[PDB]
Amino acid sequence: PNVALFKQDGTQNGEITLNEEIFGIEPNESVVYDAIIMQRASLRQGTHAVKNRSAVRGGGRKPWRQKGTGRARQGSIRSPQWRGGGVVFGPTPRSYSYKLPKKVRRLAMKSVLSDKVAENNLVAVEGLSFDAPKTKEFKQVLANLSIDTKVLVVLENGNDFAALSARNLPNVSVVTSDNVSVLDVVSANKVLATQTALTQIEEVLA
Amino acid sequence: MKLHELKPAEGSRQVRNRVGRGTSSGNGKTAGRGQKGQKARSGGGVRLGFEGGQTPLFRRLPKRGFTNINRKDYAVVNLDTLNRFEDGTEVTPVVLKEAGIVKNEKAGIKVLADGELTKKLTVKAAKFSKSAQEAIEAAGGSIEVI
Amino acid sequence: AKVCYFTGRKTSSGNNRSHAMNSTKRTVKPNLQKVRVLIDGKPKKVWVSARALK
Amino acid sequence: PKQKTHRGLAKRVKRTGGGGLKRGRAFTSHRFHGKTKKQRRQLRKASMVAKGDYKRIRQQLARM
RNA sequence: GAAGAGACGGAGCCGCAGCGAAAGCGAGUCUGAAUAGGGCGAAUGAGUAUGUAGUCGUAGACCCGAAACCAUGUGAUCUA
RNA sequence: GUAUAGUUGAAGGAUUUGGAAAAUUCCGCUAAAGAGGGUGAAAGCCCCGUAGACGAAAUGCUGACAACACCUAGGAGGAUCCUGAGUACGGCGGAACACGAGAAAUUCCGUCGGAAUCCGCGGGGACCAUCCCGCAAGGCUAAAUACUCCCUAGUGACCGA
Repeated sequence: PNVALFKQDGTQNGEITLNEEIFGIEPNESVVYDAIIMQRASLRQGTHAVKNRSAVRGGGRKPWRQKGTGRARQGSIRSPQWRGGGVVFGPTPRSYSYKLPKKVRRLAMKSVLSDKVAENNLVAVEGLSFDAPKTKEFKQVLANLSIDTKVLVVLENGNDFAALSARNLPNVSVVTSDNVSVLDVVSANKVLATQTALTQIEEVLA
Repeated sequence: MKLHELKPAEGSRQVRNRVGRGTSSGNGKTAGRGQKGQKARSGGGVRLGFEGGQTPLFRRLPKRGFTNINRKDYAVVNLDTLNRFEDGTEVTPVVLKEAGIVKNEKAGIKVLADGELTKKLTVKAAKFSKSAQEAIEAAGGSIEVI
Repeated sequence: AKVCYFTGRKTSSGNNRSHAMNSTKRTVKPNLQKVRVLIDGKPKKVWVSARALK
Repeated sequence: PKQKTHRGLAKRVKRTGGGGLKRGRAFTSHRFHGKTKKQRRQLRKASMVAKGDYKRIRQQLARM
């Protein structure tokens, strides 16, 4: 499918053809769902722990005698019914991360990108460069293209002057053509891209 | 599909049992285990395969056999796999394979004779069956034990 | 009779079995003898194993 | 870890292609003069599993 | 590579062929003098990777409760 | 070059409710800085800071290359000489190897016996013959790996008396 081309505000050059094995492929839903959950659940640190009856720094003698006191029988000061005892079945440090087959990951990426093509949410630029890192001019650029909601900017490689002018409101977030993950894309509404970032995507995903 | 409207695949993520949490859930007061006895204690249950003091099944029947020290067994592919190599290739147990026909050839490829071939191939292998040579050369192909 | 002046022989321990393999703990000691020898020209008395008197 | 599979059953039982198991019969090592000659012919030939005793054993022979 | 998605990596594992203790044979094989009969197989009859739930095994394994056993140490200011 | 003190570092006013505004409402500004904390209630523009740029008299630490120390050669001949001794190995008693003396090699320990010298010796799971692979009984040796009393800087679908 095709998307028109805009300069900086110079509007409507020609269009770009994209792959119908990447940008036309009738997206699944359950795959995308499980990809989002596996990506977001992998972010945890499992660092949390709780002491128990062998680690609670206490004593290891029965407090009492067994009989004569006329009393319920106790064997240690620190044990879970007492206050300040150990905890039975506390939370321990774990992993939480897991991986999927290689086919469904690429199926997920192709599905999401063909979806955002299908709703006219890719706005394609010829080129983007600044002489100096000015965040005001980048705001004027987004004012030129009439984008207001949450957005993505995708670059080629180290365009430092196109990266350093995007520490704006968190409407804007910055990806190269390498780190384009799933949760980077799905959380946004419209995505900006150059010409050559699209072709470097079409080299990697293939 | 987006973040605040997630939907799972239907019939594909169950809930749990939380056992010992109230009398009207169904599984409170002895937690699905019942009255006394050593299945209901802490970590009870006997080891696997135990009939009380009755002599179990593996002592009522005798030990039998041994294992060869030099068993050399092959990586059989029968005949119908060969029927997609249209005309003359040197079907060979080496670099040919490349498509999941043979992974981990065990001691060299053996060829069996089930069951029908209409090609004119030529075969390298390490062992054949007595109907395999007849079935291959009936179609006019050369075979060799190499 | 503790160690050897020449070799490294010294006492140690090990098991003890008896006809149905019950195990106790022994002390297996070397043969040792007090011999008058010459350390550096001066005569000395020291424990020397019977192996190294050949 | 892993389930350590039992070795009493690995030396007495082989697995066929349907799912069952072969079993070499009993009473074959002893006073044959007590038993008759039908009893020492027909107890040469190995047989199969009784379906009840394939319930407690099946997890022990998880792979072999 | 950002304690991360995110690609490289085909060693290895499972199914696609079984029967026999084995030498071996192979849509067939074993016992057998037998090509007879019988057992197990074959005749269309799908698996594998991951998630989740029920159940089991090794771990203290649903928690509380003994009389006792073993190894270092402290005590004859009471008492013999 | 770096570690142990540091320097600089942008941009807002008024109204209403207030005891007090960072709250609300009009009209503006900054951003290589919209991480965080505090201020009379919730602050991009009040403060401490963050991005960025700058800085060590003194004491370590890490590299680079100069000096200085070391250490190291070819080819042919094969008469003679050297190649780790109470050692290898065997009996008897025990331990290690997944291997409980079993048909039991390979490794040690105690005791008693006790080899050969290149035409030599050891090993290939009792033992022999053939073939194959190796030189015991003298030493040294960075990395790839395990732990955190502590020091700095941080993080957490960890706790909140």
